[PDB]
Amino acid sequence: MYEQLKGEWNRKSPNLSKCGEELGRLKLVLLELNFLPTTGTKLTKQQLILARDILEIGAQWSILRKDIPSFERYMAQLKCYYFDYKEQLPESAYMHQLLGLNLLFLLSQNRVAEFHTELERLPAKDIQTNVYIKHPVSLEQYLMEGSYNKVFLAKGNIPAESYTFFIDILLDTIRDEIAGCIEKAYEKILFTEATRILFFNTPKKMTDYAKKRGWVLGPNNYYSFASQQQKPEDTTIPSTELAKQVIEYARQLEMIV
Amino acid sequence: GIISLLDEDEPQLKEFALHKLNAVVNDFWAEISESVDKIEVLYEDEGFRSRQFAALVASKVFYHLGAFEESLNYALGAGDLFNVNDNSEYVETIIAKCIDHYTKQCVENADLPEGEKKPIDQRLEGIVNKMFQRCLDDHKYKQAIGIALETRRLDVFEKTILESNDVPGMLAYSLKLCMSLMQNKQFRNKVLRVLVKIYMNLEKPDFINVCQCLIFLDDPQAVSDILEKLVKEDNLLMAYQICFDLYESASQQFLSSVIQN
Amino acid sequence: EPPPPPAPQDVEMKEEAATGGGSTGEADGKTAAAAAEHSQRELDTVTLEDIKEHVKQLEKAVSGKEPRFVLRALRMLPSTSRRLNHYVLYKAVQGFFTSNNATRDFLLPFLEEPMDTEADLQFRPRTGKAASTPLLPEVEAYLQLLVVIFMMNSKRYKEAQKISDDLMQKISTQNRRALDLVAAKCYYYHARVYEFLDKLDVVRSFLHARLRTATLRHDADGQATLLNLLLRNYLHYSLYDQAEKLVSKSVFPEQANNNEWARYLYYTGRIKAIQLEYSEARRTMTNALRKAPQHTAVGFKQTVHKLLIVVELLLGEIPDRLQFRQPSLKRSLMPYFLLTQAVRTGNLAKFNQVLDQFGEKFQADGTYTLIIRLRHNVIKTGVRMISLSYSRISLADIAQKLQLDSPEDAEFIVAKAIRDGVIEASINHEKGYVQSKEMIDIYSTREPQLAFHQRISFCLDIHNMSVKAMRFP
Amino acid sequence: MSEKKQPVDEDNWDDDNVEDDFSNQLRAELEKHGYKMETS
Repeated sequence: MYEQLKGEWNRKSPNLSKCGEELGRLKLVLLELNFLPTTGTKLTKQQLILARDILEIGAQWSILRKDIPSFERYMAQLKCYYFDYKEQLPESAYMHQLLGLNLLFLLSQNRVAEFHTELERLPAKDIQTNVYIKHPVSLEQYLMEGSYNKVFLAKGNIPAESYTFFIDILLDTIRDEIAGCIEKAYEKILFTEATRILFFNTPKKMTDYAKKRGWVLGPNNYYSFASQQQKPEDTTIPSTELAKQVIEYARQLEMIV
Repeated sequence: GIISLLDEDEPQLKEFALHKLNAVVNDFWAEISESVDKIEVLYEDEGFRSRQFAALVASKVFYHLGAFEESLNYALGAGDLFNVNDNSEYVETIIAKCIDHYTKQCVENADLPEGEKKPIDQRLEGIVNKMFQRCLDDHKYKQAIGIALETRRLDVFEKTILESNDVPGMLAYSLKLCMSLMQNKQFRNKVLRVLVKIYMNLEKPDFINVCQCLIFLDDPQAVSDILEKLVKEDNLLMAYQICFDLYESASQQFLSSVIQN
Repeated sequence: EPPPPPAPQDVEMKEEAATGGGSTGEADGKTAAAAAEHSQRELDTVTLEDIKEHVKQLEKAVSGKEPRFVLRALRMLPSTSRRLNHYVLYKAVQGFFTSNNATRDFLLPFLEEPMDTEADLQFRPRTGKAASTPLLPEVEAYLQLLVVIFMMNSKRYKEAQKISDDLMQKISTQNRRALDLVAAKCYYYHARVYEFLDKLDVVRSFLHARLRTATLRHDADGQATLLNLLLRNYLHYSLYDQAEKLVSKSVFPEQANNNEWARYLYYTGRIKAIQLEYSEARRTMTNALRKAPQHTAVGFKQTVHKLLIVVELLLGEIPDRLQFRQPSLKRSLMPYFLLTQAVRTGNLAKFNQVLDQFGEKFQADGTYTLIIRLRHNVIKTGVRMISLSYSRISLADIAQKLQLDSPEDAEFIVAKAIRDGVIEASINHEKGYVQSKEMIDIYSTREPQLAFHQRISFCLDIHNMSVKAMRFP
Repeated sequence: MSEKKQPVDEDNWDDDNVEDDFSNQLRAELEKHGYKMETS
């Protein structure tokens, strides 16, 4: 039963004290039931609900320590607690915003098949409840039709500070796409457009990006020149190799009589 | 899925994890296809106990996929936990493939001068005489002789004719069978002469055996030695019918050469 | 009451006379992996039985075939053909003699009767028919109360037929394939028994185990019948099982029945719809669309087309549905002609009116991944229409004509269009010009001669299909 | 063989092509192009 292991619920981890106790206590769960390939008598599922909530706080300690494979591994565990063959479970306060966090990292990690199985594993309830689903899926719509306009304005609406950690990863997939989508695809842009979109107005970060294009800047300008050289044609090589395809075409004249 | 959990250094989560694996293995066969390298690493850990059961479930999943041959090598390196099971559809398909490997191994090794052979592993040759023990339990003789020619070798072929109540009629049209089938003269005549050995082990002084190998394996001294058995025997049926068999059914050169011997 | 004694005596005897007496010839024609000329014929008459006048559709006297053909279910020396002729003469228990009904009450000892009668002389499709045709043409009673487990017991004696199928006759039965065909349809009756109220928790691991027993060793038609189960029940009951395929994807050696192969390609294209892979999907769903031309006049080809063309709308381009409009489809408004009408427009009020007003029919759609990017497809359709119309256009025209409120939002739209490669534009990032343009050399110098390897590879593969067609007789 | 999931779940029909240009567009066509003479 184990009366309450979370006696310091608001004193989660200033150390690794309850993290070591958490490894021991999750191992006690592993000793006791095993996991959930069991039918259960629903009183051994009460400590499985406790196991859900302490794996939620283990996900919080995994994002506290930044162990992302253990974070997403415990997240896959909690999804298997919602893939748990009995839906008849008690209700936790994080029941949908855990799916929200999973959605946000799952969108940041550039997995779109994971995005559609996120919108397909439990489809019908994602529309109305949990604005931490709708604000991310309409935020995906904002990535679809008008990105680089609502990112900071969406960071301005997360009252539950666990989403800014993953939209920092979304800022990284913003900055690499700046690094692929404001130069070496255009003609020239001046310094103030890079000052607006590339914030903090002169770090070594936008300087890192401007030199990360493989390009040297002038004063108050960013040309996007010296690209798409020679007007390439591939002179006569398909003429050769497609006759080398005509070779096995003659082999297809050969295999039949 | 439930397999990435194994970052702990203690192995008891790995035994709990395989206790989960063999339990819910009936819905998750694709996940180990990403965990193939984890299977390899957990297999190559010696003091870690569950390398063998990893080899078991790796044979299971690669039998689902189609890697039946590394399933075969894993069944070999899956300990006695593999050989303890020989009653399933799984196990009959994989021992079919196993003694398939054994018989291609034996047909390859059988034409090598005195050695330099590929290592015939002990597990795939122990399940040979284990299946012969299953033949003895089933009491069946022709399945036993089928397995006895699967090895293409005299080891358990010697043991089918080492059994009790082996009727020499069935064992004699076994000569007919092996006469019309075996391609090379490398060991068809050796099967012939070991059967005439075991018929000289038969209590009746046999002469259909020497009557056949004398005109196939063409021995000039064996006809002289059964003639010395005639000198001992002093019958008149003894020097008559096998004499006629070689006298109208051997080479023109053969009897006219060997008659002075 | 005089007209319903002649008809089943005719049609049911022409069923089993042909069926049994020709399956005897089919299993004494020592090798036949293709022939099966009464197997598929009896399937053509059992799908017709589901139309027709069942084993007995309680046909107004007693429903007497059920106490008739499973008694003495024993095919001995050919006086048991005279036992079946006694089961012809005894068809007038309904009209001559005392009428005894033994449906749903004594069918369970009748389900025990093919074992209670003597040893099956290696003709299992008669007993497979006796394990399917009693209660599975009683699914059309639609009651499914306490007969769910009865129909399931008929499929348990089908599992006894699987015992006698792949646990008996260990030399090349080759009605193993005919029983694959029968067992497939009764697996869809497992669907019609469990899936009315539960899932097939037997046949989840037994779907995988029936794939196991028909993986390689005796796999013919079983693989994609079970894979249509695998790829059909695993749509409503959830996904990543399609991703469980993706390390063991295996299809037929030779393509099967045309309807079967068509609907299988339809299932995998509908899975690639939610995968949002639009390249393979359009050609495989087109193949599935044209490859199933036979459907009931209530529809079902407009069903397959309805749930087909939604991602084809999501392509960014799609032909007009003026070649698929059906009047009962017009009343059922299944793919919404108004939706693709609004696709051709750059309209937002009527398109979102379709959305909000017709969410009741979006219930039947169930593919709400369409809208969150299909609004994006509307604005991409607008910019595609305009940029395809104009040679050069600026942000001052389109960035406010389609009310994007700003130049730079249309710059991001054109940025994603060039990221899609649709337009060949350029933005003058000095004054606020889209200094758009068009590329050159649309002549046939280099492009069609390279596309002719697709064209002629198509041609030579159809040559080789003609060759393999030539190879069968 | 026909069903397997689905039993559970000249006119203007060719004029529809340019009628897609007639319904969303150009319904007062020579009521503006006919008035191009005197509007300007």
